[PDB]
Amino acid sequence: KDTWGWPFPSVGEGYFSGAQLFGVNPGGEFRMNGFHDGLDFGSIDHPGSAVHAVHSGVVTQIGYIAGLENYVVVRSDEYTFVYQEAFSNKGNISVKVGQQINTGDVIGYRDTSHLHLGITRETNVMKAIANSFNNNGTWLDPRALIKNGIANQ
Ligand SMILES: [Zn+2]
Repeated sequence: KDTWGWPFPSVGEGYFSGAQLFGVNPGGEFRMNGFHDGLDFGSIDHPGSAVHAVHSGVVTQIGYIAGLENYVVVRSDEYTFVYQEAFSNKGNISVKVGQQINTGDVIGYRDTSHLHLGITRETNVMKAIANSFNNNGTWLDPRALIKNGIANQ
């Protein structure tokens, strides 16, 4: 019941650079509006191969949009989770649309320099993605969410 976990559980929370953190941070000025709509887990700072689901849900979408590259969308009762940029091709994704997943289940295998994790209450993922650079409450801080979720389970 509402379990949470980190995507690379041997590292757990670990540490993030200014650029990797959610929101508007020193080091993130290179992005539009200086806003980062997710949390980046680098292969250096958060080592590991298998990307573990941070929360239970159902896989609603697997697609490709340059920038997100290959991505997986998982929807729970309250949240939409986007796992993006980790997978150099769709063959690196382990799950299929319609699949019920539990916290810790492998989404796929990261073979790029990072996973970007995005979390939103928005149900229309494309609309949320249209707000990738807008600090308007669409996207939530995954670090704070996972941390609080783990503490409260
Ligand atoms: Zn990112």
